[PDB]
Amino acid sequence: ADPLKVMISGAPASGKGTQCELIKTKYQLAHISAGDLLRAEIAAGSENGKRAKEFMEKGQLVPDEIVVNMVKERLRQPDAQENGWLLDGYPRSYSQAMALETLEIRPDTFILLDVPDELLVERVVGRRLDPVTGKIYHLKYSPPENEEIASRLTQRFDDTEEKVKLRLETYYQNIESLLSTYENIIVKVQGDATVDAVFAKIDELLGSILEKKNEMVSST
Amino acid sequence: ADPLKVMISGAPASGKGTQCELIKTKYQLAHISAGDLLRAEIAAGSENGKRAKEFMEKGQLVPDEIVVNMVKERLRQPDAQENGWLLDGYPRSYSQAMALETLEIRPDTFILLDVPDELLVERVVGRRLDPVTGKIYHLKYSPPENEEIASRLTQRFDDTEEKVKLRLETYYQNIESLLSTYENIIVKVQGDATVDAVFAKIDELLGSILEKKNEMVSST
Ligand SMILES: Nc1ncnc2c1ncn2[C@@H]1O[C@H](COP(=O)(O)OP(=O)(O)OP(=O)(O)OP(=O)(O)OP(=O)(O)OC[C@H]2O[C@@H](n3cnc4c(N)ncnc43)[C@H](O)[C@@H]2O)[C@@H](O)[C@H]1O
Ligand SMILES: Nc1ncnc2c1ncn2[C@@H]1O[C@H](COP(=O)(O)OP(=O)(O)OP(=O)(O)OP(=O)(O)OP(=O)(O)OC[C@H]2O[C@@H](n3cnc4c(N)ncnc43)[C@H](O)[C@@H]2O)[C@@H](O)[C@H]1O
Repeated sequence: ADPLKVMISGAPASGKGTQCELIKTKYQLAHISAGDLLRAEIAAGSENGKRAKEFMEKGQLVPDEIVVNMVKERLRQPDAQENGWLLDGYPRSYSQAMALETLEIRPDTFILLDVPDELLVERVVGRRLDPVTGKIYHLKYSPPENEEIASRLTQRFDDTEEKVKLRLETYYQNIESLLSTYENIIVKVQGDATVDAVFAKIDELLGSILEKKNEMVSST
Repeated sequence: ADPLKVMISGAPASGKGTQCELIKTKYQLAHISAGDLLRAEIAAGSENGKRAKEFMEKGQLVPDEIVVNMVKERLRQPDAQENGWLLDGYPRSYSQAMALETLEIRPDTFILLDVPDELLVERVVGRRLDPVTGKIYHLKYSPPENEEIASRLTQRFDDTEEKVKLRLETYYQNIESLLSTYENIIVKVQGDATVDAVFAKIDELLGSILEKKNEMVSST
């Protein structure tokens, strides 16, 4: 509808979660995230959680019945319809993408983070997470702000160096169908650069899209 | 009582979980484990779990009301009283140790794993865990048996290189009171050696203790 609606995706450890924080904090959008929702169910320890976890341990995609409608109902909440939605890690397969088209849910732009596979490994092996806040960190690039935060940092069960090669396969194998799907409003953004350097680009993009929509609104 | 009852402890990543598997499988004892029980409650996602986790994230000791009786009731089960019990990671403080003495619960021997702090770090940074089985692994020493097991290995949220220094403090600071407590039947076992090399020692120890107890049984 008229509120801004974005959709982001990319290979694992490219900067999806990191960028979304910046976008969210400024634009005030409702940040949805297929990855986080999955982990939340696991955290709660439900049957869906202990089911989903299995696929995530082998680097597999969690089956549609869990994901598709879990996302569905999050979009039904008011904030997403009034302020705007920001998808993250969805869709990830033809069927998933198609599910949304049948409900007339199409974004304004599709941002893909392009990162060379050679980089990824070291990005993930140093990634940390502060549970009390939710802020992403990295021991070298973007380290903790020398606070007690350093003592409360943790890591995901699936950030094993060798897991990466596996999660890469599932990735590019499926994105071929995605690009095909009416998502051709794809804006490829180079990820091999400063966290600030990348954001600036995504900001400028969203900024102009606001002008476009607003121009028609001001039909004089 | 007459069934064998052991109690093991040591600094983090010394080999407590690893050895217990060998002991358990051979001697047929009921293996209790304060660490595992805590993680199980978190896995289940209860109020106790989300409470306990906090302390475990900063490398703190979980408060007595959660631990003390959680262990209490596990010892009440039949198998522990009929076959024998094998404590692991308990007690860890004066109060905890004392709780057991008030119920006439005393072990046969107290095995302490002596490992030089200089080693520990690399032991923990390469530790993996197969969820489907519960077998401990390490990427270099005792690697996975070249099976699909390699694809389903995970890691704990608290195996951060820098966390180690913290968990070391809490450790030796409290063991001073433990040694003091009537636990002087301490058998120090050098941990800087092959997994088989260490086990052999623990086996021979338990083996003789069986002879001792059995001798009196055969009062001729
Ligand atoms: N739709 C769906 N269908 C089915 N199953 C689904 C599903 N969605 C999820 N799942 C499943 O759930 C599992 C987990 O998925 P998910 O948790 O979504 O993981 P992922 O997609 O693999 O991605 P990450 O979250 O690891 O990476 P990121 O790109 O967001 O990186 P970040 O910004 O943190 O950054 C990573 C690191 O790089 C850093 N960093 C960021 N930008 C830069 C930069 N420019 N330079 C240097 N460092 C940087 C950070 O500090 C950090 O250290 C999957 O395995 C799958 O099973
Ligand atoms: N009573 C209590 N009161 C309050 N709070 C409590 C509590 N009990 C627990 N908690 C809390 O819960 C948290 C977690 O505690 P807990 O989970 O109990 O952890 P821990 O005591 O720090 O010990 P680990 O399980 O890490 O080590 P381990 O010595 O068993 O090592 P392993 O044999 O796997 O081996 C480690 C690695 O070394 C390997 N390895 C084994 N032997 C050798 C060898 N000889 N040579 C080479 N590699 C070896 C393995 O392959 C593996 O890679 C604590 O932080 C605390 O908050």
